[PDB]
Amino acid sequence: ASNFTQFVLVDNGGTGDVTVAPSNFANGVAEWISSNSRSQAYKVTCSVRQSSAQNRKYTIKVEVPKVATQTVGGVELPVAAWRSYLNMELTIPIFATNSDCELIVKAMQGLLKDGNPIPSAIAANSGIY
Amino acid sequence: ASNFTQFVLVDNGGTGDVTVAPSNFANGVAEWISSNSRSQAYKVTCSVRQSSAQNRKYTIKVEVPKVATQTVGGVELPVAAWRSYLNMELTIPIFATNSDCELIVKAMQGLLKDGNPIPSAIAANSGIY
Amino acid sequence: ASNFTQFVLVDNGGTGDVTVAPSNFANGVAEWISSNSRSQAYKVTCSVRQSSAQNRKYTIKVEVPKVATQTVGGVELPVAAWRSYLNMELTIPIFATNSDCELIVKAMQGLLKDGNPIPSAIAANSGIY
Amino acid sequence: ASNFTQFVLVDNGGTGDVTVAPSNFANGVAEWISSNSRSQAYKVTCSVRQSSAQNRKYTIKVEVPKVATQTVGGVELPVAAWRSYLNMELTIPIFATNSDCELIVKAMQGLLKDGNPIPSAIAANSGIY
Amino acid sequence: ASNFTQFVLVDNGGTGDVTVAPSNFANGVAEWISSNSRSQAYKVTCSVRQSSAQNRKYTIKVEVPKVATQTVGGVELPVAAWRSYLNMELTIPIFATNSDCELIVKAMQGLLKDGNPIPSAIAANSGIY
Amino acid sequence: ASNFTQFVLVDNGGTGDVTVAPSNFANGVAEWISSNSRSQAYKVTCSVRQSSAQNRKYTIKVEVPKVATQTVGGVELPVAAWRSYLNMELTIPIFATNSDCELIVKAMQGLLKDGNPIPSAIAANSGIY
Repeated sequence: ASNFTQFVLVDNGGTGDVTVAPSNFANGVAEWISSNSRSQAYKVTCSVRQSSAQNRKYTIKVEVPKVATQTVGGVELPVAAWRSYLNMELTIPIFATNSDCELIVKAMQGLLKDGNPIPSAIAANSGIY
Repeated sequence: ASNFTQFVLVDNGGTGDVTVAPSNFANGVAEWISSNSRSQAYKVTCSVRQSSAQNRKYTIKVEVPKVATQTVGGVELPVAAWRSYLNMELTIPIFATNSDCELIVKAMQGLLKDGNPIPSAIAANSGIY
Repeated sequence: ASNFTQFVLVDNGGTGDVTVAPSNFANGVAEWISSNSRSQAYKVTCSVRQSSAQNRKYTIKVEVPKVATQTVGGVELPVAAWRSYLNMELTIPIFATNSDCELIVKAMQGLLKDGNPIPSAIAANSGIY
Repeated sequence: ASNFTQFVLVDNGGTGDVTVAPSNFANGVAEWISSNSRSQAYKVTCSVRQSSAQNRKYTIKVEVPKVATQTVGGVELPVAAWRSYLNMELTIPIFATNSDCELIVKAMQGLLKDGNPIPSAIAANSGIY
Repeated sequence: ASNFTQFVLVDNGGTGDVTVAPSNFANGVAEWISSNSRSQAYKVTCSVRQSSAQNRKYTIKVEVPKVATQTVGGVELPVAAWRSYLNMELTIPIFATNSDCELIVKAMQGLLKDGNPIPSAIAANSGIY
Repeated sequence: ASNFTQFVLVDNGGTGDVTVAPSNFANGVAEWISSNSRSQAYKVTCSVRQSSAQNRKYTIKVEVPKVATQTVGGVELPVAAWRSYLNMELTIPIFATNSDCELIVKAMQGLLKDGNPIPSAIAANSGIY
């Protein structure tokens, strides 16, 4: 066990799956990037710090690039036309059991399950109503 | 559409599921709450605004009760020993089409799929190693 | 479910019932007015805010108009000769269960039930003695 | 008349009713209390004065105990975690006849009838949505 | 009950219809936006406020994009080549009953009815002649 | 050929219809006024001008009178008790073809179509909720 492993970030059903792999842990920040140039890569980072005396805080970030090829100076360079940024902070009391922590993980994945309100809004460029 | 409905936040497989239902919409912030006192409820909120000239941000917040040794309906203090707080900000460029937003949603749910490192670190009360 | 619905404010037994309907929610204040001109309408507003860290506070207001027709500049305008103002604030601890909250609602309606002391005093232009 | 009598504040239909009885009249403020310690009692007070040259105000206050997980007769601290406070001010113009005051009472009890939005938001621990 | 919902802004047949869906209601400004890239989206907003003691004033705004692709340096972005901007202010005295408001609405839709002088001048890049 | 003609501003059935007929076209402002006393008349004006190098801007204005009789000193005059004032500005870039103008017109009439949120909020003295 070492949980610092590769995983598939975007499952496009076997074909065109975006999978991300361990790439750095300098300064206590675990980083995973996809197999692209650093200019076009998906990136995921994660770090935990004991924020208060009684809390721990996980900070997770995801960058999703829209790839493009730009001509700069008559030369074509692999580029990301824009990136989208997910940025999440989770603060957990030190008194939380592993069963308590599993509840948090289940709530977070239920939140984004296909068909529930929030994933639907995002995917439609809509708000909730 | 009409996104604002009840949904299952924690799926404990049929029995013991936690459903969260619409409870407030003041200021266009959709709130969903579970059937509990506000001090012990699972609570979810979501809102969207154009954050900059080039971006929109979804702000999503979740609060999850510490359940081990909970006294249902009891007055449990300090509040911070008994609650976890999730805070997600998703910044999406105004150029993103719906297909782009679909992919962002898939990246978000891939991050948290069971077995992948971030959910299993959280659930095991751990960092990355 | 959306609890923002129309309701009858004054039940004059089917005939001359004053009924009030959703009319605004700007700034998180739910407003209902009766079907009159805005100068002669009954108005009801309601808003909830988390006042303290451990409290929530509901602020409910009702305006009851005494309608009249006034001649201003030789022209007759629909007007309210005076309005009566009910103004109530309810502060509930976050530790209150839904069964605890039902008790509050039952106490508030018992307070104003026909024949109990306070409704009798108001209706008679009397104090309590 | 003689308004100042006992009445049923919470009608749980015969069995489990909460009756509140006259308990103080210092300064012409009628107080009614239930049969409990003053820290756990249902308490009601009511007074009336001419607030301005044109108006009278009834000030009515209710305190309701948090009952889930209550220890009867116990010392429960903090007081604020265990109590809800209602505060109503009714301003009625000096022109209002008794019929007018009857209607104001009906508006007040319509606001709180079961099924109408404000009582059902409160009881469900919710805002308007 | 809610009027903050999705609706058809352009019935352009029953297929190329443009629909606008609720997006944000911050600060008393209801905003609706069509789907896909916000950069090419139609936008409608509406807000009502008591402009004077006697008047309420609605401000309604609509933006109609000309859809296009910007290509700069080989990078293509979905953009609006330009937008037409409708902006309208409707002032209504508080003495208007609901029937007077219906008439104001019929005047507005008569003004723009198909075949009448103003809609057909606009539709033809033309003035009055 | 002429579009400066009489037209129906309110089809209020096929009988109480309000028709507005050309009155004056001085200084590039087309004005139409309904018949009988100018004091109780509906008024519509429209003017188009090149607001910028790239834009033409239509200004359309409508006034809806509440008909009434002023009686002062025993002398009665037909007056408008008050007027609602619609004022709209539509900016269209010179690149719009006639088809783009038709679409702008369909957006305008969709906005005010019967049953959609803005016309029905106005019609009911209401905001968005």
